[PDB]
Amino acid sequence: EVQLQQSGPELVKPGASVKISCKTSGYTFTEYTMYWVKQSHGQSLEWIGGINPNIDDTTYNQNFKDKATLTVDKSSSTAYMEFRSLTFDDSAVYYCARDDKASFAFWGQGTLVTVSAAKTTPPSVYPLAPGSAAQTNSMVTLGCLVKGYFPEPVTVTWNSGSLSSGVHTFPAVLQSDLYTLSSSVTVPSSTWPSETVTCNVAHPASSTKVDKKI
Amino acid sequence: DIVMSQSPSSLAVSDGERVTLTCKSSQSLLYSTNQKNYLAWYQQKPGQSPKLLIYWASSRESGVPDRFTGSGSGTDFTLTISSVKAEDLAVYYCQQYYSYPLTFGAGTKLELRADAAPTVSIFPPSSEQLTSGGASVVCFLNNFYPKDINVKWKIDGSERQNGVLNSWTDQDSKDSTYSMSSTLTLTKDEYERHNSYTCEATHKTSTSPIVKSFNRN
Repeated sequence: EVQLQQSGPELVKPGASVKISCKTSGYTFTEYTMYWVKQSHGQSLEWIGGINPNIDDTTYNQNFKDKATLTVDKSSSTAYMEFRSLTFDDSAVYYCARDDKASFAFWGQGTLVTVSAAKTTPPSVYPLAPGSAAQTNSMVTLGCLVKGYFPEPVTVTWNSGSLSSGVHTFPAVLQSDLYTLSSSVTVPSSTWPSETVTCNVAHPASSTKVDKKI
Repeated sequence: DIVMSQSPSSLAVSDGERVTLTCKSSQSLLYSTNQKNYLAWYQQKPGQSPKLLIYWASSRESGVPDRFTGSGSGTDFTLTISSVKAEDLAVYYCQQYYSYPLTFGAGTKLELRADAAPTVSIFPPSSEQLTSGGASVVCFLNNFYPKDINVKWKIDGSERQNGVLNSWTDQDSKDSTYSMSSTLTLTKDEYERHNSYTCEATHKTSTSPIVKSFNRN
Protein backbone atom coordinates (compact mmCIF):
# COMPACT_ATOMS: atom_id res chain seq x y z
CA GLU A 1 0.00 0.00 0.00
CA VAL A 2 2.51 2.58 1.27
CA GLN A 3 6.25 1.86 1.44
CA LEU A 4 8.51 3.40 4.11
CA GLN A 5 12.08 2.65 3.01
CA GLN A 6 14.83 3.69 5.44
CA SER A 7 18.61 3.49 5.46
CA GLY A 8 20.73 0.51 6.49
CA PRO A 9 22.87 -0.02 9.58
CA GLU A 10 25.69 2.46 10.15
CA LEU A 11 28.96 2.09 12.07
CA VAL A 12 29.72 5.51 13.58
CA LYS A 13 32.26 6.69 16.14
CA PRO A 14 31.22 8.72 19.21
CA GLY A 15 31.36 12.45 18.50
CA ALA A 16 30.20 12.45 14.87
CA SER A 17 26.75 13.04 13.35
CA VAL A 18 24.47 10.40 11.80
CA LYS A 19 21.66 11.04 9.30
CA ILE A 20 18.59 8.79 9.08
CA SER A 21 16.33 8.86 6.02
CA CYS A 22 12.78 7.59 5.45
CA LYS A 23 11.74 7.35 1.79
CA THR A 24 8.02 7.77 1.08
CA SER A 25 6.20 6.26 -1.90
CA GLY A 26 2.60 5.72 -2.95
CA TYR A 27 1.13 8.86 -1.37
CA THR A 28 1.55 12.64 -1.38
CA PHE A 29 4.14 14.03 1.02
CA THR A 30 2.56 17.46 1.59
CA GLU A 31 -0.63 16.13 3.23
CA TYR A 32 0.31 13.85 6.15
CA THR A 33 2.82 14.33 8.96
CA MET A 34 5.80 12.17 9.88
CA TYR A 35 6.67 11.04 13.41
CA TRP A 36 9.71 9.28 14.86
CA VAL A 37 9.73 6.59 17.56
CA LYS A 38 12.93 5.42 19.28
CA GLN A 39 12.96 1.81 20.53
CA SER A 40 15.34 1.22 23.44
CA HIS A 41 16.07 -1.76 25.72
CA GLY A 42 14.37 -4.20 23.33
CA GLN A 43 10.78 -3.38 24.31
CA SER A 44 10.57 0.23 25.52
CA LEU A 45 9.36 2.78 22.96
CA GLU A 46 10.32 6.46 23.21
CA TRP A 47 8.73 9.28 21.23
CA ILE A 48 11.20 11.56 19.44
CA GLY A 49 9.01 14.16 17.74
CA GLY A 50 7.21 15.14 14.58
CA ILE A 51 7.34 17.51 11.64
CA ASN A 52 4.70 19.01 9.35
CA PRO A 53 6.21 19.23 5.84
CA ASN A 54 3.86 21.93 4.52
CA ILE A 55 3.86 24.63 7.23
CA ASP A 56 7.27 23.78 8.83
CA ASP A 57 5.77 22.94 12.24
CA THR A 58 8.39 21.25 14.44
CA THR A 59 7.94 19.84 17.94
CA TYR A 60 10.41 17.76 19.95
CA ASN A 61 10.43 15.82 23.21
CA GLN A 62 12.08 17.06 26.40
CA ASN A 63 14.55 14.14 26.30
CA PHE A 64 15.67 15.11 22.77
CA LYS A 65 16.36 18.80 23.41
CA ASP A 66 19.26 20.12 21.26
CA LYS A 67 19.79 16.58 19.90
CA ALA A 68 17.26 15.87 17.12
CA THR A 69 16.28 18.40 14.46
CA LEU A 70 13.83 17.22 11.80
CA THR A 71 14.08 18.24 8.14
CA VAL A 72 11.85 17.27 5.22
CA ASP A 73 12.55 17.15 1.48
CA LYS A 74 9.83 18.66 -0.71
CA SER A 75 11.52 17.63 -3.99
CA SER A 76 12.62 14.01 -3.39
CA SER A 77 9.56 13.12 -1.22
CA THR A 78 11.49 11.81 1.78
CA ALA A 79 12.19 12.68 5.41
CA TYR A 80 15.52 13.33 7.12
CA MET A 81 16.57 12.95 10.76
CA GLU A 82 19.99 13.95 12.10
CA PHE A 83 21.50 13.50 15.57
CA ARG A 84 24.11 15.68 17.27
CA SER A 85 26.51 14.79 20.13
CA LEU A 86 26.04 11.03 20.11
CA THR A 87 26.76 9.24 23.40
CA PHE A 88 26.65 5.62 24.56
CA ASP A 89 22.93 5.72 25.46
CA ASP A 90 21.89 6.45 21.84
CA SER A 91 22.39 2.81 20.76
CA ALA A 92 18.81 2.11 19.65
CA VAL A 93 16.65 1.29 16.64
CA TYR A 94 14.78 4.24 15.14
CA TYR A 95 11.55 4.15 13.12
CA CYS A 96 9.66 6.69 11.04
CA ALA A 97 5.92 6.80 11.75
CA ARG A 98 3.41 7.91 9.11
CA ASP A 99 0.44 9.71 10.68
CA ASP A 100 -2.24 9.07 8.07
CA LYS A 101 -5.37 9.37 10.24
CA ALA A 102 -6.35 8.71 13.85
CA SER A 103 -7.29 5.13 12.85
CA PHE A 104 -4.00 3.67 11.59
CA ALA A 105 -0.31 4.59 11.47
CA PHE A 106 2.28 3.00 9.19
CA TRP A 107 5.84 2.15 10.24
CA GLY A 108 9.18 1.50 8.58
CA GLN A 109 11.73 -1.30 8.79
CA GLY A 110 13.98 0.45 11.32
CA THR A 111 17.61 1.59 11.31
CA LEU A 112 20.06 -0.17 13.62
CA VAL A 113 22.40 2.59 14.83
CA THR A 114 25.10 1.23 17.15
CA VAL A 115 27.90 3.49 18.40
CA SER A 116 31.21 2.47 19.99
CA ALA A 117 34.85 3.59 20.04
CA ALA A 118 35.94 0.32 18.58
CA LYS A 119 38.05 -1.39 15.91
CA THR A 120 37.19 -4.47 13.83
CA THR A 121 38.96 -7.46 15.39
CA PRO A 122 38.99 -11.11 14.29
CA PRO A 123 37.12 -13.38 16.73
CA SER A 124 39.20 -15.60 19.01
CA VAL A 125 37.43 -18.87 19.82
CA TYR A 126 38.21 -21.53 22.43
CA PRO A 127 36.69 -25.03 22.59
CA LEU A 128 34.97 -26.23 25.75
CA ALA A 129 34.91 -29.78 27.12
CA PRO A 130 33.76 -31.29 30.43
CA GLY A 131 36.65 -32.13 32.74
CA SER A 132 34.91 -35.09 34.40
CA ALA A 133 35.77 -38.66 33.45
CA ALA A 134 32.20 -39.94 33.92
CA GLN A 135 28.66 -38.63 34.25
CA THR A 136 25.17 -39.88 35.06
CA ASN A 137 23.35 -38.34 32.07
CA SER A 138 23.05 -40.16 28.75
CA MET A 139 23.74 -36.87 26.92
CA VAL A 140 27.05 -35.00 26.78
CA THR A 141 26.84 -31.26 26.19
CA LEU A 142 29.62 -29.25 24.56
CA GLY A 143 30.26 -25.70 23.43
CA CYS A 144 32.77 -23.06 22.42
CA LEU A 145 33.22 -19.45 23.53
CA VAL A 146 33.40 -16.59 21.02
CA LYS A 147 35.31 -13.63 22.49
CA GLY A 148 36.77 -10.49 20.95
CA TYR A 149 34.86 -9.63 17.78
CA PHE A 150 33.39 -6.49 16.19
CA PRO A 151 30.80 -5.86 14.83
CA GLU A 152 27.56 -7.83 15.04
CA PRO A 153 26.69 -10.50 13.93
CA VAL A 154 28.54 -13.85 13.88
CA THR A 155 26.86 -16.93 12.41
CA VAL A 156 27.65 -20.00 14.54
CA THR A 157 26.78 -23.42 13.10
CA TRP A 158 27.81 -26.92 14.16
CA ASN A 159 29.33 -29.64 11.92
CA SER A 160 28.58 -27.70 8.69
CA GLY A 161 24.83 -27.63 9.31
CA SER A 162 24.39 -31.38 9.86
CA LEU A 163 23.92 -31.04 13.64
CA SER A 164 21.16 -28.47 13.35
CA SER A 165 18.90 -29.94 16.05
CA GLY A 166 19.23 -28.96 19.69
CA VAL A 167 21.33 -25.81 19.16
CA HIS A 168 21.03 -22.86 21.57
CA THR A 169 22.39 -19.44 20.62
CA PHE A 170 22.79 -16.81 23.35
CA PRO A 171 22.63 -13.05 22.74
CA ALA A 172 25.80 -11.01 23.00
CA VAL A 173 26.87 -8.79 25.90
CA LEU A 174 28.98 -5.65 25.48
CA GLN A 175 32.16 -5.75 27.59
CA SER A 176 35.03 -3.27 27.01
CA ASP A 177 33.61 -2.11 23.65
CA LEU A 178 33.46 -5.66 22.22
CA TYR A 179 30.77 -8.34 22.21
CA THR A 180 31.01 -11.92 23.47
CA LEU A 181 28.63 -14.84 22.88
CA SER A 182 28.41 -18.59 23.46
CA SER A 183 26.60 -21.66 22.14
CA SER A 184 25.61 -25.06 23.51
CA VAL A 185 24.38 -28.17 21.68
CA THR A 186 23.46 -31.60 23.09
CA VAL A 187 25.36 -34.66 21.84
CA PRO A 188 24.59 -38.32 22.65
CA SER A 189 27.30 -40.31 24.42
CA SER A 190 27.65 -42.87 21.60
CA THR A 191 29.77 -40.52 19.45
CA TRP A 192 31.93 -38.47 21.83
CA PRO A 193 34.88 -38.78 22.13
CA SER A 194 35.24 -41.41 19.40
CA GLU A 195 33.59 -39.13 16.82
CA THR A 196 34.96 -35.59 16.69
CA VAL A 197 32.86 -32.42 16.52
CA THR A 198 33.80 -28.97 15.25
CA CYS A 199 32.86 -25.34 15.89
CA ASN A 200 32.26 -23.21 12.79
CA VAL A 201 32.18 -19.44 13.31
CA ALA A 202 31.96 -16.88 10.51
CA HIS A 203 32.67 -13.15 10.38
CA PRO A 204 31.82 -11.54 7.01
CA ALA A 205 33.01 -8.10 8.17
CA SER A 206 36.54 -9.45 8.74
CA SER A 207 36.43 -12.25 6.07
CA THR A 208 37.77 -14.89 8.47
CA LYS A 209 36.74 -18.48 9.11
CA VAL A 210 38.38 -20.59 11.83
CA ASP A 211 37.45 -24.21 12.63
CA LYS A 212 38.10 -25.64 16.10
CA LYS A 213 37.85 -29.40 16.65
CA ILE A 214 36.81 -30.60 20.10
CA ASP B 1 3.09 14.63 31.01
CA ILE B 2 0.52 11.83 30.74
CA VAL B 3 2.13 8.62 31.99
CA MET B 4 0.57 5.18 31.55
CA SER B 5 1.03 1.93 33.45
CA GLN B 6 0.38 -1.64 32.31
CA SER B 7 -0.47 -4.70 34.39
CA PRO B 8 0.57 -7.47 34.42
CA SER B 9 4.10 -7.57 33.00
CA SER B 10 3.99 -11.17 31.75
CA LEU B 11 1.59 -14.11 31.90
CA ALA B 12 1.65 -17.71 30.70
CA VAL B 13 -1.21 -18.81 28.43
CA SER B 14 -2.19 -21.90 26.47
CA ASP B 15 -3.68 -22.32 23.00
CA GLY B 16 -7.33 -21.26 22.89
CA GLU B 17 -7.80 -19.35 26.15
CA ARG B 18 -8.95 -15.77 26.70
CA VAL B 19 -6.32 -13.06 27.23
CA THR B 20 -7.16 -9.73 28.87
CA LEU B 21 -4.76 -6.78 28.91
CA THR B 22 -5.14 -3.66 31.07
CA CYS B 23 -3.82 -0.19 30.25
CA LYS B 24 -4.41 2.60 32.78
CA SER B 25 -3.80 6.33 32.42
CA SER B 26 -3.27 8.90 35.15
CA GLN B 27 -5.70 11.40 33.59
CA SER B 28 -8.89 11.18 31.55
CA LEU B 29 -8.34 10.77 27.80
CA LEU B 30 -11.97 11.40 26.78
CA TYR B 31 -12.81 14.28 24.43
CA SER B 32 -16.29 15.52 25.30
CA THR B 33 -17.35 16.85 21.88
CA ASN B 34 -17.22 13.56 19.94
CA GLN B 35 -17.15 11.01 22.87
CA LYS B 36 -13.91 9.53 21.51
CA ASN B 37 -11.08 8.02 23.57
CA TYR B 38 -7.65 8.92 22.15
CA LEU B 39 -5.81 5.65 22.69
CA ALA B 40 -4.72 2.89 20.31
CA TRP B 41 -3.39 -0.61 20.93
CA TYR B 42 -0.15 -1.72 19.29
CA GLN B 43 1.32 -5.09 18.34
CA GLN B 44 4.94 -5.74 17.37
CA LYS B 45 6.34 -9.04 16.07
CA PRO B 46 9.99 -10.00 16.78
CA GLY B 47 11.80 -8.78 13.67
CA GLN B 48 8.87 -6.85 12.16
CA SER B 49 7.31 -3.40 12.40
CA PRO B 50 4.77 -2.53 15.13
CA LYS B 51 1.21 -2.59 13.79
CA LEU B 52 -2.09 -1.19 15.06
CA LEU B 53 -5.04 -3.41 15.99
CA ILE B 54 -7.67 -1.41 17.92
CA TYR B 55 -8.38 2.28 17.28
CA TRP B 56 -10.52 4.52 19.54
CA ALA B 57 -10.19 1.67 22.14
CA SER B 58 -13.49 0.04 21.09
CA SER B 59 -13.37 -0.46 17.29
CA ARG B 60 -11.58 -2.88 14.97
CA GLU B 61 -9.28 -1.96 12.08
CA SER B 62 -9.61 -3.56 8.65
CA GLY B 63 -7.13 -6.41 8.30
CA VAL B 64 -7.34 -7.36 11.99
CA PRO B 65 -9.19 -10.65 12.64
CA ASP B 66 -12.38 -10.85 14.68
CA ARG B 67 -10.63 -12.30 17.76
CA PHE B 68 -9.17 -8.88 18.65
CA THR B 69 -11.73 -6.62 20.34
CA GLY B 70 -11.42 -3.79 22.83
CA SER B 71 -13.54 -2.10 25.46
CA GLY B 72 -13.23 0.65 28.03
CA SER B 73 -13.30 4.44 27.99
CA GLY B 74 -11.71 7.36 29.82
CA THR B 75 -9.38 5.70 32.32
CA ASP B 76 -9.66 1.89 32.15
CA PHE B 77 -8.73 0.35 28.78
CA THR B 78 -9.20 -3.36 28.12
CA LEU B 79 -8.09 -5.50 25.17
CA THR B 80 -9.71 -8.95 25.13
CA ILE B 81 -8.69 -11.76 22.77
CA SER B 82 -11.28 -14.50 22.30
CA SER B 83 -9.01 -17.34 21.12
CA VAL B 84 -5.26 -16.99 20.66
CA LYS B 85 -3.32 -18.77 17.92
CA ALA B 86 0.28 -19.90 17.44
CA GLU B 87 1.13 -16.65 15.60
CA ASP B 88 -0.03 -14.47 18.53
CA LEU B 89 3.44 -14.51 20.17
CA ALA B 90 4.02 -10.76 20.12
CA VAL B 91 4.48 -7.78 22.43
CA TYR B 92 1.54 -5.41 22.90
CA TYR B 93 1.64 -1.68 23.61
CA CYS B 94 -0.86 1.12 24.22
CA GLN B 95 -0.26 4.75 23.26
CA GLN B 96 -2.34 7.85 24.00
CA TYR B 97 -3.02 10.57 21.43
CA TYR B 98 -4.62 13.10 23.80
CA SER B 99 -1.85 15.59 24.59
CA TYR B 100 1.75 16.33 23.64
CA PRO B 101 4.28 14.86 24.26
CA LEU B 102 3.22 11.32 23.36
CA THR B 103 4.09 8.51 25.77
CA PHE B 104 4.21 4.74 25.38
CA GLY B 105 3.38 1.81 27.63
CA ALA B 106 5.62 -0.55 29.55
CA GLY B 107 5.04 -3.59 27.34
CA THR B 108 3.15 -6.87 27.77
CA LYS B 109 4.40 -10.24 26.54
CA LEU B 110 2.67 -13.63 26.59
CA GLU B 111 4.35 -16.94 27.37
CA LEU B 112 3.80 -20.71 27.06
CA ARG B 113 3.83 -23.72 29.38
CA ALA B 114 5.40 -25.47 31.32
CA ASP B 115 7.65 -27.52 33.60
CA ALA B 116 11.28 -27.42 32.47
CA ALA B 117 14.30 -27.81 34.76
CA PRO B 118 18.07 -28.36 34.35
CA THR B 119 20.59 -30.38 36.36
CA VAL B 120 24.27 -29.87 35.32
CA SER B 121 26.02 -27.85 32.62
CA ILE B 122 29.34 -27.10 34.34
CA PHE B 123 32.27 -26.55 31.98
CA PRO B 124 35.86 -26.19 33.27
CA PRO B 125 38.18 -23.74 31.50
CA SER B 126 40.26 -25.14 28.66
CA SER B 127 44.00 -24.94 27.99
CA GLU B 128 43.75 -22.33 25.21
CA GLN B 129 42.18 -19.75 27.54
CA LEU B 130 45.13 -19.46 29.95
CA THR B 131 47.64 -18.77 27.15
CA SER B 132 45.92 -15.44 26.36
CA GLY B 133 46.43 -14.25 29.96
CA GLY B 134 42.88 -14.71 31.26
CA ALA B 135 40.52 -17.35 32.60
CA SER B 136 36.80 -17.92 32.11
CA VAL B 137 34.43 -20.48 33.65
CA VAL B 138 30.89 -20.68 32.26
CA CYS B 139 27.51 -21.87 33.52
CA PHE B 140 24.61 -22.52 31.16
CA LEU B 141 20.99 -23.13 32.19
CA ASN B 142 19.39 -25.06 29.32
CA ASN B 143 15.81 -26.43 29.31
CA PHE B 144 14.47 -24.39 32.23
CA TYR B 145 11.12 -22.74 32.99
CA PRO B 146 10.11 -20.15 34.15
CA LYS B 147 12.58 -17.41 33.23
CA ASP B 148 12.43 -15.97 36.77
CA ILE B 149 15.63 -17.51 38.14
CA ASN B 150 18.52 -16.37 40.34
CA VAL B 151 22.14 -17.33 39.68
CA LYS B 152 24.88 -17.16 42.32
CA TRP B 153 28.63 -17.64 41.95
CA LYS B 154 30.67 -19.11 44.81
CA ILE B 155 34.47 -19.28 44.92
CA ASP B 156 35.90 -21.47 47.73
CA GLY B 157 32.77 -20.81 49.79
CA SER B 158 32.90 -17.03 49.24
CA GLU B 159 30.34 -15.12 47.18
CA ARG B 160 31.64 -13.15 44.18
CA GLN B 161 29.42 -10.85 42.12
CA ASN B 162 31.95 -8.90 40.04
CA GLY B 163 32.63 -10.17 36.53
CA VAL B 164 29.39 -12.15 36.16
CA LEU B 165 27.99 -11.85 32.62
CA ASN B 166 24.42 -13.13 32.30
CA SER B 167 22.54 -13.69 29.04
CA TRP B 168 18.91 -14.75 28.64
CA THR B 169 17.25 -16.15 25.51
CA ASP B 170 13.70 -16.08 24.19
CA GLN B 171 11.17 -18.91 24.27
CA ASP B 172 11.90 -21.97 22.15
CA SER B 173 9.66 -22.90 19.22
CA LYS B 174 10.00 -26.68 19.74
CA ASP B 175 9.45 -27.41 23.45
CA SER B 176 8.43 -23.87 24.59
CA THR B 177 11.45 -23.55 26.89
CA TYR B 178 14.18 -21.05 27.74
CA SER B 179 17.97 -21.01 28.00
CA MET B 180 20.31 -18.85 30.09
CA SER B 181 24.09 -18.49 30.11
CA SER B 182 26.21 -17.03 32.91
CA THR B 183 29.92 -16.37 32.32
CA LEU B 184 32.34 -15.37 35.09
CA THR B 185 35.62 -14.00 33.74
CA LEU B 186 38.79 -13.36 35.74
CA THR B 187 42.57 -13.03 35.45
CA LYS B 188 45.13 -15.82 35.33
CA ASP B 189 46.79 -15.64 38.77
CA GLU B 190 43.42 -15.43 40.55
CA TYR B 191 42.51 -18.76 38.93
CA GLU B 192 45.65 -20.40 40.36
CA ARG B 193 45.03 -19.13 43.92
CA HIS B 194 41.72 -21.03 44.12
CA ASN B 195 40.69 -24.66 43.69
CA SER B 196 36.92 -25.14 44.00
CA TYR B 197 34.30 -23.23 41.99
CA THR B 198 30.63 -23.70 42.88
CA CYS B 199 27.82 -22.90 40.43
CA GLU B 200 24.67 -22.09 42.41
CA ALA B 201 21.15 -21.58 41.05
CA THR B 202 17.82 -21.51 42.90
CA HIS B 203 14.57 -22.59 41.25
CA LYS B 204 10.85 -22.30 41.97
CA THR B 205 9.72 -25.88 41.24
CA SER B 206 12.28 -27.37 43.66
CA THR B 207 12.25 -27.05 47.44
CA SER B 208 16.07 -27.28 47.61
CA PRO B 209 18.70 -25.42 45.57
CA ILE B 210 20.73 -27.47 43.10
CA VAL B 211 24.38 -27.53 44.24
CA LYS B 212 27.24 -28.68 42.00
CA SER B 213 30.95 -27.89 41.95
CA PHE B 214 34.25 -29.00 40.45
CA ASN B 215 37.89 -28.91 41.52
CA ARG B 216 40.93 -27.51 39.74
CA ASN B 217 43.61 -29.82 41.16
